[PDB]
Amino acid sequence: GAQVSSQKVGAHVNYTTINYYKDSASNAASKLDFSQDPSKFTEPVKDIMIKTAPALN
Amino acid sequence: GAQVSSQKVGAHVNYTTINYYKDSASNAASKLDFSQDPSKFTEPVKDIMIKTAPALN
Amino acid sequence: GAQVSSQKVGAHVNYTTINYYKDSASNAASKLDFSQDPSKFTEPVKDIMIKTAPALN
Amino acid sequence: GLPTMLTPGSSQFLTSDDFQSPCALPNFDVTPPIHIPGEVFNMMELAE
Amino acid sequence: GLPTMLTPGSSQFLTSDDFQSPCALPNFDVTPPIHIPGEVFNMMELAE
Amino acid sequence: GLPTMLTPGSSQFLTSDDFQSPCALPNFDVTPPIHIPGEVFNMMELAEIDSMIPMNSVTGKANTMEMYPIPLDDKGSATPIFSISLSPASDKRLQYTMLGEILNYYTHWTGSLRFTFLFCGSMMATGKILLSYSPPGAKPPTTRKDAMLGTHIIWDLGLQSSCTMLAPWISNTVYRRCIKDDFTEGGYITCFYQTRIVVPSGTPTSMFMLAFVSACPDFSVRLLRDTNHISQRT
Amino acid sequence: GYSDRVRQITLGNSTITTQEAANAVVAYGEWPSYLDDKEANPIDAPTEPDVSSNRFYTLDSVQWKSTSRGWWWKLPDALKDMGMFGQNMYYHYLGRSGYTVHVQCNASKFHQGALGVFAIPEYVMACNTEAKTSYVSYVNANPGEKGGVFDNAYNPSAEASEGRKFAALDYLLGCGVLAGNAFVYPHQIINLRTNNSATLVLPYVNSLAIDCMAKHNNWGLVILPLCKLDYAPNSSTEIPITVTIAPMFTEFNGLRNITVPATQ
Amino acid sequence: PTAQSTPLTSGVNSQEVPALTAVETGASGQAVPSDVIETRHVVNYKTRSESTLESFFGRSACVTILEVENFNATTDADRKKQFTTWAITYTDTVQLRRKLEFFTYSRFDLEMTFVITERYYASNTGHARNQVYQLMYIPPGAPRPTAWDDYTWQSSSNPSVFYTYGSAPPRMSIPYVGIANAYSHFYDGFARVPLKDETVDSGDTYYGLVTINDFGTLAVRVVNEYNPARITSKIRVYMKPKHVRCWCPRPPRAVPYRGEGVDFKQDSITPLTAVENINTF
Amino acid sequence: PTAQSTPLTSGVNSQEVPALTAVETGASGQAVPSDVIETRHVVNYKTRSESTLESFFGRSACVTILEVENFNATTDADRKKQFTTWAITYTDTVQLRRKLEFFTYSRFDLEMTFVITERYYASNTGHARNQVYQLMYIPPGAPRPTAWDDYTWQSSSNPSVFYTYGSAPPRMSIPYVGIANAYSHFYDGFARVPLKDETVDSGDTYYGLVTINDFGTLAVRVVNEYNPARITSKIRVYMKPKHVRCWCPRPPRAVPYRGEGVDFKQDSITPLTAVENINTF
Amino acid sequence: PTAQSTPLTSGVNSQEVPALTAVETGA
Ligand SMILES: [Ca+2]
Ligand SMILES: [Ca+2]
Ligand SMILES: [Ca+2]
Ligand SMILES: [Ca+2]
Ligand SMILES: [Ca+2]
Ligand SMILES: [Ca+2]
Ligand SMILES: [Ca+2]
Ligand SMILES: [Ca+2]
Ligand SMILES: [Ca+2]
Ligand SMILES: [Cl-]
Ligand SMILES: [Cl-]
Ligand SMILES: [Cl-]
Ligand SMILES: [Cl-]
Ligand SMILES: [Cl-]
Ligand SMILES: [Cl-]
Repeated sequence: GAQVSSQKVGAHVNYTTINYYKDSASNAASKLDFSQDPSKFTEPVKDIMIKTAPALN
Repeated sequence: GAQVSSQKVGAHVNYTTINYYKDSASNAASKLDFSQDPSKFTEPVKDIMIKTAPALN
Repeated sequence: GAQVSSQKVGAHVNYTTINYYKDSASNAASKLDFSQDPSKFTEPVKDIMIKTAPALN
Repeated sequence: GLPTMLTPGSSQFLTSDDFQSPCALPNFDVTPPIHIPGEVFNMMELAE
Repeated sequence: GLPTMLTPGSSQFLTSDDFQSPCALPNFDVTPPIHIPGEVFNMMELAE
Repeated sequence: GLPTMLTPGSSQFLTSDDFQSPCALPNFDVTPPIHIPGEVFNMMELAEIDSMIPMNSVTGKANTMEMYPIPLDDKGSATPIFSISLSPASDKRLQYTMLGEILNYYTHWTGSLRFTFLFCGSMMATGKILLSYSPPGAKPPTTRKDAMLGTHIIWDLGLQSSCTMLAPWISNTVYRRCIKDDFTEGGYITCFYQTRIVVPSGTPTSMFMLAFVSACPDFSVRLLRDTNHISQRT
Repeated sequence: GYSDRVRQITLGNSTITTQEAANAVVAYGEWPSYLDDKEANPIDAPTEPDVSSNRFYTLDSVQWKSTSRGWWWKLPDALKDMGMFGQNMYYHYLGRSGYTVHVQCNASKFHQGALGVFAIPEYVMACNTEAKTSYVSYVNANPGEKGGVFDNAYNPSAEASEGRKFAALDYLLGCGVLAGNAFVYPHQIINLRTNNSATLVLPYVNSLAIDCMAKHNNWGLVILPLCKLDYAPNSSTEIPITVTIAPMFTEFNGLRNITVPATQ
Repeated sequence: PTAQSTPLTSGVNSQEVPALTAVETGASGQAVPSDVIETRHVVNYKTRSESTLESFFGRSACVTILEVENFNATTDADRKKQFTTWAITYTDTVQLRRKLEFFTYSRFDLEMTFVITERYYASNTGHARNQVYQLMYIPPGAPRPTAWDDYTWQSSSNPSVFYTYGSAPPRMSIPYVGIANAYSHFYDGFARVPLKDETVDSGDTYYGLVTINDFGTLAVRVVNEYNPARITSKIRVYMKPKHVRCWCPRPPRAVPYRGEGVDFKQDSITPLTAVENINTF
Repeated sequence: PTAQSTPLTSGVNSQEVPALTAVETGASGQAVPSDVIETRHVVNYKTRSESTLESFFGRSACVTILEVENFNATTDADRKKQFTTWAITYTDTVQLRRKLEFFTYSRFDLEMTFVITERYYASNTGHARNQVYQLMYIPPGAPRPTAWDDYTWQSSSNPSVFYTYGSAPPRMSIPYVGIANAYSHFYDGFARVPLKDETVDSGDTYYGLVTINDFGTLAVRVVNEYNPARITSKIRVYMKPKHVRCWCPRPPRAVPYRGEGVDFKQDSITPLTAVENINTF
Repeated sequence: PTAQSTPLTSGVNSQEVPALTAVETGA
């Protein structure tokens, strides 16, 4: 049942988690999720725009 | 997740550590580090000095 | 890290110990040591004395 | 009982703590997720 | 936290207890032992 | 819940404890490390560095730069040049050396002490000087003929400017205490002209040497404590 | 043939010789170097002026007298007006540099005296008013090549406005620590009977990869007479001390218009 | 690893002269006893465990004492006694500061612990229910409280700890939070370059670390409203550096501090007690 | 391991005479019952578990009682009641001391436990908030407090324990801290050699362990400032030797102690009660 | 995963013009 995961590094290891409760709502924080896709907000265009090319041709 | 390490000897064994927190800053003291290099302060000279030899030749 | 040892018997098993601290001084009592050599106090003589023999011959 | 010893911090409420806690509505069946457009994962996505 | 429940005996100081406790002088280097004559291991050695 | 039972010590705050505790800034990204010159790992590294003994801290010279230089001259007196007890934490002159300052954060010390002397007369000055360490328990040496019965070195002044005298670890106890204490007394360091300092004409007839102290690699300290060298009003 | 006493140092178009050296110090055992990509911070392509700036600059000489209490300089402050080093320093927001420091003082086989020569990281000194703390003007903190002198007396000002300079008290190293312990810093001694020069090679030292040279001095250079100058035929004689310093592995970032610091 | 053992050695009569050196080089003396006396073999089992940096700094040290009160405040001055703010620093006290200042730079995580104590102000005003304290860390830029019950204490983003009087001393860890690659204990410089002919004041500006340091603010209140009995509290703040690295050693502080800087005080610059004579055992 | 079983033996008529010996040799009598009577076989399952040194010493024993108070002190004498200092020793009490003194030398780690109790000094001065205590171990050389709130209590390097009244008795372990290879319970000597014709006083000097022992000082205060109600406290200090070794047994103390030494008191040197006759059952 | 590193680059003289764009596009 024990999960061993990497800690966030400090000034200068791993840590252990066991879930004690039958509901996932009881669990501690979700693990770090570094997912991102800024383009859905910063570049939501139909036709691909190549930076080095003219935006309008 | 458990780390087993040698204890500091007393008057007359090992001990066990498990990290409970996701941040390394939460961890107990760093393990004894016996590293040293006094020469960087006591002998920071460019040319090697052999004790038995004259310091100035 | 866990040590399993025999208990002192009662009226009518084993027990488990884990050391939690990095200094042996923190540990619980030393295990029973039945060592003995009364002769260093009761018979500290240079020449062996055989009980059935005369002490002085 | 298992012999234990309380350390400093015991019983405090640190608002940035990250502990488990009992659920007030046990075995509750959450509404199934569906895909919604525009999911954000990081505030830096918005900063860009 | 791990759910726990305190039992009778909790917080008492029994003078014949046998528990671990934190060291006030961590990583202290004790004087090395040397052999000394006349070591005693049991009070019954003295009774003999 | 798991049945548990609290033991003595529960809820106490021991300032030398070593426990984990929750982080107030979870998932904080620390600044990446870079290499910086001069990393120190052990206070004993610092204790091995020579620092100057304020050997001449007499009235009018204490708390001035003139507390350091040890007066020498070409007169060849039989009186000792300096005399000091091997009490590196508590002595009025040794306590403020780098070694002395480090020792005053500890209760116990052990090992050999290195005393290095730099002659700062002119190149034309010659001389021979006796440097001695007398382990304790006998009349403190005030003459060369008593001093030379102890551990000693005869230093010939010359091109090599400096001479090292050792106070080797010679003790009943395995550690001495970092306080003035008869039981852990360390003995006596003295210095005499072996011949005399000689100079030709047109040359200063009085001059100085500097004395340094440092710990040897056999040296260590124990039992962290607060120093008596810093305080504040309340 | 080769000797601990005889050395040549060449940087750029400049060379130093000495025939009475005493080895050389490399501070903390580390030679200077350029900033590695894995430790870098500002992202613009840096200027590395090389031979134009990484060369020996000789400061105005000072006079050692039997009454002198000592001298101090800060770095890169002491070189701020030196040729192309100074120009590169002031045209950029950021700079880093190591140094070769060569202190020169010859006399005769009949003179005596000893100078402690110390390189001190972050050489913060006390101010000269007790009405305030940390109360030193930019102009007084940054004297340039003239540096400053130590005193054997502490006389803080009656009014705060008149005490905005360093209290460079010799035996407290101008900063509340005993001067006898200055040997924990990279150092040599010029003992006139033995040697006529000191050479210290300094890496860049800071808690950052690169920093604002016009705001921040990385090193102090301290010269203290540990044993007073003496010369029997004339106790009032004076001998020069000359300081010559070469920047090394200089690197600058954040080019713009030139920085011109306040002068009063 | 142990401190050095001593080898068995006899005498010498030799052109090898380890007793002489030249400290002009910048090297300290290096000779050891076996170089200058006859020695026996002694095995050294002793270690330098307690002088590692982690061991030297491995203590919780008091760095300040704060005061807060809980009573019915009817004046501005008394309203300001219902909470307190403190710029986080180690310079209010001298002991930890002096130890840190053996070094120019450091890098460490921090364990912070607090000891909270109370007393009754008077005995003719009844009693007071058990008090809960809020200790809020306010990073630079976050709004600082102007009253004990203003909106800032809702602390949506700032870390706060709520402590119940009589409970174990509260405690939390703080990472290495420096904006440089190490903390600077000394900074020989200024926060900005004053420029030629600018109108900015140059007569009242400061120097050194005080011009650039900012570790935020600790704000403390009693969460409870007032009882008829006025309660006065002290909060002692403790710091322990852990996971420690340090660089560039310095001579330790030899004379009293007189503030956050390196400045010294004219009546307190004579640390040595003069000896009677240079020959005093 | 068990105590000795008894073998089955019958009688003898023999030149082997185990009943006789000569204790002039320094040997104790050695004969056992099977040497001098007819014996049955008896299997002995009993052990000497409870008389091992660890078992004999495996108890927390009270070694002293300290007192501290908390009230508004307006005189030097009353200011000195706000904290207390105690030279650490086992000679304030007699029970643990006597057990240790079965031996000349010992080596052990120490468990220290404390029991802290309070009472009100009077009932017409209101009440007092719950008190926190600081117990600071001051090793030899470290500065000792002269007031309950002076700088020494910041305790940057000395170990301190902060104890909250009503909590479990506080407890810590101490290693074997002796500067010799064992503790000496007896020391037949002096701290220095007095030399011929020296001017040092020889009329008021002491003898034995008191001249060389120093285990530092325990300093205790109430951390809280004063309430209107004066509170008086006792701190009982307990010691348990653990991980014990001992050497060189001694006769136990037969008459009352009168101080830290082996000295005895003239009115208390008759431990035996006389029997009516040598033939008294 | 980390934030973006910066590559070593020199100058250009080119028909590639990444400095210009048209934010009318919604990008
Ligand atoms: Ca484009
Ligand atoms: Ca040599
Ligand atoms: Ca017989
Ligand atoms: Ca270039
Ligand atoms: Ca060894
Ligand atoms: Ca030898
Ligand atoms: Ca048996
Ligand atoms: Ca028989
Ligand atoms: Ca990256
Ligand atoms: Cl200039
Ligand atoms: Cl200007
Ligand atoms: Cl609120
Ligand atoms: Cl309320
Ligand atoms: Cl305090
Ligand atoms: Cl209080």
